[PDB]
Amino acid sequence: VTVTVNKNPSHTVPSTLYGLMFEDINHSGDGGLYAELLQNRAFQQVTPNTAAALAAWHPISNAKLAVIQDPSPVSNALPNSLQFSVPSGSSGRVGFTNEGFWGIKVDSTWTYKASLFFRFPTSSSFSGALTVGLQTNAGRVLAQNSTQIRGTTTKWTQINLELHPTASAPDVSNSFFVTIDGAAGAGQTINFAMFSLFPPTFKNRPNGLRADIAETLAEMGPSFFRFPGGNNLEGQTTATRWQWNATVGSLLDRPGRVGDWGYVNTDGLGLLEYLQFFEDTGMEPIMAVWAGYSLGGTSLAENQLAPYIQQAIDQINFVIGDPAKSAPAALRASLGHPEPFTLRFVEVGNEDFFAAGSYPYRWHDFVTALQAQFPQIRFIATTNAWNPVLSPVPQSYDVHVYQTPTWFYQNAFYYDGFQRNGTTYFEGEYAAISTNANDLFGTVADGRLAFPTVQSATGEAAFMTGLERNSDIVFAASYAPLLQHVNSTQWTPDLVSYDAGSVIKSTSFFAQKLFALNKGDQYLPSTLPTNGGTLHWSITRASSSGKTFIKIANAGSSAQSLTFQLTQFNSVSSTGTLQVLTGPETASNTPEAPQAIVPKTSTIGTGKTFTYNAPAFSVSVITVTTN
Ligand SMILES: *[C@@H]1O[C@H](CO)[C@@H](O[C@@H]2O[C@H](CO)[C@@H](O[C@@H]3O[C@H](CO[C@H]4O[C@H](CO)[C@@H](O)[C@H](O[C@H]5O[C@H](CO)[C@@H](O)[C@H](O)[C@@H]5O)[C@@H]4O)[C@@H](O)[C@H](O[C@H]4O[C@H](CO)[C@@H](O)[C@H](O)[C@@H]4O)[C@@H]3O)[C@H](O)[C@H]2NC(C)=O)[C@H](O)[C@H]1NC(C)=O
Ligand SMILES: *[C@@H]1O[C@H](CO)[C@@H](O[C@@H]2O[C@H](CO)[C@@H](O[C@@H]3O[C@H](CO)[C@@H](O)[C@H](O[C@H]4O[C@H](CO)[C@@H](O)[C@H](O)[C@@H]4O[C@H]4O[C@H](CO)[C@@H](O)[C@H](O)[C@@H]4O)[C@@H]3O)[C@H](O)[C@H]2NC(C)=O)[C@H](O)[C@H]1NC(C)=O
Ligand SMILES: *[C@@H]1O[C@H](CO)[C@@H](O[C@@H]2O[C@H](CO)[C@@H](O)[C@H](O)[C@H]2NC(C)=O)[C@H](O)[C@H]1NC(C)=O
Ligand SMILES: *[C@@H]1O[C@H](CO)[C@@H](O[C@@H]2O[C@H](CO)[C@@H](O)[C@H](O)[C@H]2NC(C)=O)[C@H](O)[C@H]1NC(C)=O
Repeated sequence: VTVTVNKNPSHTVPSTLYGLMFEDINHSGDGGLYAELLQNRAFQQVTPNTAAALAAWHPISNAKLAVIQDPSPVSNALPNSLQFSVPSGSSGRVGFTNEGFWGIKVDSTWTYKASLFFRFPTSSSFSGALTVGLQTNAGRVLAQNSTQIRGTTTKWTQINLELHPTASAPDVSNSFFVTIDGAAGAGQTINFAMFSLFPPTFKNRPNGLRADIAETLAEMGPSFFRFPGGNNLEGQTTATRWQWNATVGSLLDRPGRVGDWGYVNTDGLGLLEYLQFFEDTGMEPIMAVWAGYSLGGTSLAENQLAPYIQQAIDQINFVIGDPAKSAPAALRASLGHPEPFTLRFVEVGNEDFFAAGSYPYRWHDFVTALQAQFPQIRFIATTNAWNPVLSPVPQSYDVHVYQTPTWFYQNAFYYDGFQRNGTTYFEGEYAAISTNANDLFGTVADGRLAFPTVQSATGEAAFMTGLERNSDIVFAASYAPLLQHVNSTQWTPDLVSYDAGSVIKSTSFFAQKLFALNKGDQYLPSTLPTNGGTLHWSITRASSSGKTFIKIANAGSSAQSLTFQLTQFNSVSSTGTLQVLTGPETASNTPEAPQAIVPKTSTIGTGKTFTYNAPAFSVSVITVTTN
């Protein structure tokens, strides 16, 4: 096919076109991006005196363990404690382990920070060392540190000890441990609370993020980060919704919450940790506020909304307000960040198309209040576009789609026929999830993708060429979900996967990275792809340099050739770069073969006329200079 490139751009490509979508799903927060290594670290939101309350914790030797509603808790936000007892007649190390989130990576080049709170509930004559450390799951110590404690310590007391492993471990089958000498400790009971173990963090931020995952997200070149959900914003009930203020301040004051994916969230990954990560990566937020609906189907009545509207104002003031003018902004300053963070976009709810009978009044009352407080913020509606009809008129809508790979190439013209009437569109969740059009949310045996494939990435890439062509009205787009702990999965496929030690970059991750890192600020019209065809492209240009990015998706099973005609330009470079992602249709990166499918980069001859043979199932980027 001949592709003629117009020398005259038609529109500016928004800085926000490509970004990330985050909620805590598949242990993407706790167990994932958040660097904490201990699972169930503070017994949050579990029932005392049950096996489930002891999840992740195990005795060493003859230790007796129980999670209690402490009569004197470390904080009222953390009402549960681990009650540890050593039987009479004991000797040798006695204590307990935490298995982590399906393991702990033990690396000799890392310093770890361990901490805990303890008290003796009944004063005793105990005198001895409290040892903390890392061990193999077979019981051999890889790192330890200790401090002397006394049974007269009846007040809650924090222990802080660094760890330096004697060796990296051969695998991630390791645990954190706490022990005392069982002879010195025979007959003792100690209450513990608020444990923590951190590795080094991204940008050395206190309470920060896991380095390999954070670096992988930054590798993609995202411009925005949509958070904190997604379904995990909503709660099952009003009482279980995400609340910003429960996520800020000391970990001693963060109660945690049951999220929407079967597990407790610590809320250690809280609003300030999110915002610091944005600052550290150059991303800007698309921040959601809770909007009076939760996933059990209850909408708050209109006459109940006012306190929740104020909570959303408070959330936004934490991000951007002048510290002198509100308590939430003063709080941000008190926590070390007096400057406002960037915030241009706020999303009102999540997927309110499921609660469209109430969204008109919820949207009206939230946005009337929030826009008057923040005239400069753009508010994004979450119902289906234009049905129901909202007041005030939304400036933006968030569109979500989960579909087959084929649907994505077939629907690359989704936005071409939309009106240009001032509305912009955020494709806030999309992914090709299954080959079974009639059971998209089913099992792997019925066509669900366990991991992205070449097929799914290439169909997505064809749809993304349409997002980019239509970027006069499409301002932002993010794949979902972003992250997956391969040992605790609630949804597939996911963009980036990991276990306790390593990261897997999917086929779809490479398509996202190829699009985001090779994106100009000018859109150059070209011959249109066939509407419904397998072969699609989009051309952009960097105004400052003339770097010109030709992105090509062949989402079908046969090779196709393209003859590029750039004769309208004054000059085109004699060489260009080529980046190609391709492989078998159903190939994936997996924990067993994590680099099965990776892009290949080369240099090729170009000029005002050149030809490219696009392999079956490929995503390609050709970069030339034009003027
Ligand atoms: C920018 O441009 C867009 C596109 O033109 C404008 O979008 C239109 O907005 C109006 C509201 O302002 C929508 O009107 C409502 O239409 C429904 C009937 O919907 C059905 O028929 C429509 C054709 O008339 C059709 O477009 C619809 O298709 C959509 O939904 C289906 C799936 O549902 C989907 O398959 C399509 O892809 C579309 O997503 C649909 O089949 C009607 O019932 C409404 O009437 C109620 O509301 C009015 C006003 O309050 C009231 O007077 C009535 O009494 C009644 O209570 C209403 O007329 C129209 O659907 C939108 N079109 C599309 C294509 O989305 C948009 O308004 C522009 N914005 C700006 C800022 O100018
Ligand atoms: C995150 O922030 C949200 C707000 O955005 C917090 O949620 C709000 O929490 C408050 C406090 O729980 C709550 O206000 C109460 O509503 C109660 C239920 O209606 C009222 O009974 C209660 O009034 C009593 O307490 C006030 C002090 O809080 C008094 O000043 C008032 O006179 C009442 O006093 C009676 O009761 C108290 C015991 O509560 C007793 O000591 C007195 O002697 C007297 O008998 C409050 O007004 C809001 O309704 C919540 N709002 C929303 C939107 O959820 C949330 O708790 C924060 N999370 C964290 C972790 O801090
Ligand atoms: C045991 O933990 C303590 C406390 O973290 C470690 O001491 C710190 O060591 C660092 C590195 O030298 C110093 O910068 C701090 O000033 C020390 N703090 C205190 C309170 O002493 C100690 O190194 C650890 N020991 C082992 C064997 O890991
Ligand atoms: C976490 O998931 C990983 C990846 O699936 C598991 O490791 C695989 O385990 C199977 C069965 O033991 C082996 O046949 C594979 O070769 C393993 N793959 C890799 C890449 O190591 C791991 O066992 C899981 N961890 C837990 C604790 O369940």
